[PDB]
Amino acid sequence: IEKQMDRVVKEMRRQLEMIDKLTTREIEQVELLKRIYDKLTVQ
Amino acid sequence: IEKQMDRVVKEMRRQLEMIDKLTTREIEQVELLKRIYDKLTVQ
Amino acid sequence: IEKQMDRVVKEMRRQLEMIDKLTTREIEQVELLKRIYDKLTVQ
Amino acid sequence: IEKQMDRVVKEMRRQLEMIDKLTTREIEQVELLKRIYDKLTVQ
Ligand SMILES: [Ca+2]
Repeated sequence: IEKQMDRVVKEMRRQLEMIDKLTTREIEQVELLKRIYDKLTVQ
Repeated sequence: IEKQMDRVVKEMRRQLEMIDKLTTREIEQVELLKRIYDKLTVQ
Repeated sequence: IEKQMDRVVKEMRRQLEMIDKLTTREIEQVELLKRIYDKLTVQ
Repeated sequence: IEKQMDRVVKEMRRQLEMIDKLTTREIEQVELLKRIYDKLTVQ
């Protein structure tokens, strides 16, 4: 089962890269949302 | 392969923690989007 | 290793529930974004 | 447990496919947010 075990490890590494993408894009999104909100509110 | 299995388990819980934080931040985005929409809706 | 194998399966089931949440929240977000965009554009 | 291992592998790739589609949709959100911001920025 060491072959399948290796597949699992490779999939997890692939999953991580995807989670990192989601994590960084989320940050950009919320930061943009806050700016948009500010453009529509009294300052 | 008990060493590998164990590693998979650790990594999974680590990535689940990242996905968890991600779901919480998405909730902030949805809430912020609703506030933006209201600022654009005749009240 | 059947014990650790079971932990893996349980973590994956937990991961799925989280991915479903992200998936549905994303839909709500984009739908709201499109509406907001429409409120700011010629119609 | 080769049956379980195999199952884990299948499920992982299935969930990775869902995360994959998720990352693509986030890109649409970021792009849509930039367009909304510009509609609010003196051009
Ligand atoms: Ca989002």
